[PDB]
Amino acid sequence: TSGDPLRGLIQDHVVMGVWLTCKDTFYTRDEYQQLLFQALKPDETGMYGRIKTLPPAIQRPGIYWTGKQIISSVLLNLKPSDRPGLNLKSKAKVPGKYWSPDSEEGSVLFDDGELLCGILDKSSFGASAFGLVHSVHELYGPDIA
Amino acid sequence: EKIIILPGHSADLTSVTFQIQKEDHTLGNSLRYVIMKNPEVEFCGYSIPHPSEAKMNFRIQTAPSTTAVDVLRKGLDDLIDLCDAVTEKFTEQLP
Amino acid sequence: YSYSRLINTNKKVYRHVRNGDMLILNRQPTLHKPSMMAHKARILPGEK
Amino acid sequence: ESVLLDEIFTVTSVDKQKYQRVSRITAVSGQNDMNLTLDINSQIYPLEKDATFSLQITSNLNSPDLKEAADYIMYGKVYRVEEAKDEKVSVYVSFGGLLMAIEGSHRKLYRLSLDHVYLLLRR
Amino acid sequence: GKAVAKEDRTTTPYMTKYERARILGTRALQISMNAPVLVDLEGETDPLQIAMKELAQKKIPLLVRRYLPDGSYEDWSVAELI
Repeated sequence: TSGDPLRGLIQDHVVMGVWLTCKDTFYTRDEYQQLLFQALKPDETGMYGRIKTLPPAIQRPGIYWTGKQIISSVLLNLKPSDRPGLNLKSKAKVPGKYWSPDSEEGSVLFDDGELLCGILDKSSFGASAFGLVHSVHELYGPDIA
Repeated sequence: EKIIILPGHSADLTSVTFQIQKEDHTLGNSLRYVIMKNPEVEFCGYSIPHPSEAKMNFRIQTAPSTTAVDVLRKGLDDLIDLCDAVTEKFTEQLP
Repeated sequence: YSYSRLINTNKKVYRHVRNGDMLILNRQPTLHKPSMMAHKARILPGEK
Repeated sequence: ESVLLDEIFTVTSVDKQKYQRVSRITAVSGQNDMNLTLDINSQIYPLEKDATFSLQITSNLNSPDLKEAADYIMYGKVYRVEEAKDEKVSVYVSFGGLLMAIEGSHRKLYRLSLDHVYLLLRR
Repeated sequence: GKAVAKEDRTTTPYMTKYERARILGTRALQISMNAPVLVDLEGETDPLQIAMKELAQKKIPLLVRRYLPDGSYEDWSVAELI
């Protein structure tokens, strides 16, 4: 009927999205690797040999990967053979004022396939166009979306 | 068939995915914890295909120095040593 | 009889579904085309 | 040598708005021609108002400076570089979420690019 | 009826979303009925994904006849389509 996509995640996944991509989150190495491998689960799907990660966002006094880096990591492992990374700018559902006065999150910007600023919610991945998942459907073809 | 190597293993046997049969998080999480304590590992994260069946996909990737099977063996030995340390302290506590 | 393609045919085994067979799903009432789709089957043990 | 900043900073305001962890701090310093506002992990590296800095953004973190200096090290891409209102540039460095915005007068802020950073903050 | 000549062909050079499915389907059926595989197998078993391996390299027979609404038709080799 209209272009607006109909597939996409629902209640629990999207609330946990607002809570994972939020910027006060932090992971140690163990949680990062474990959560990533739970996400990917290559062997049941296949086609990929070894899982590759990012450097940590912060390095001292304790090494900590952040949440947006986990989203960027998933996007990095699902990039096709040779397609440059995703880059995109789009308003998110959680309005900017809820986080702070003149808050930065607001609107997801991410270049070359790394989630630079902004949190993912019902507008990003779900029954809302021009988000992350729809742009993956446009760039990297349907079976990757 | 307790432990097998899945068809995704690198030829150098450095990026390999054991699949432990009839196990759930009970050993998976503990062994992952002990394996992370090993410097020469880059990645170690377990999963479960579907809670209906009892199979645990493991995954261990390491630096080119030492292969992965040696890492799994050393990690299991370390976990056994940990269990023994706990049982020794416990037994020595009460008369 | 003398119509010889009976040598070219193969023996057809009816096989069960397996983890890659594509089996349609539907729901009545099926209003619009995204309502009848085709999913890959993955065969789980246990549940009914 | 690939260091892109050596400026000493001083903090002026800290918040700490709806976040128990990372807090945005604004740390205008120099001859007030260096306006820096970043986020920091305020659970493992705390900072108060008017605490001194030693901020450097390098390119490759391979030197004894890593061990001696750099009491706190982040890492991230610089995604937006603008020149507005003057011969005065504003740089936006993302650190995987924890943002940072540094406004400097096109000098002492010349070597900035659109690649990764390795920020170093030593008190 | 007319078989439109090769010099002037007015149909779209793209393998339409439908010709791909039916070409792969009929090639899969053919290979399932003990036909020649034109490309080296690497151990794949399904009599269809072999046809995907054939089409990935454009090593497949079976030109298609596109029936225009006049009643005429074009003859496109599956090597010839985009």
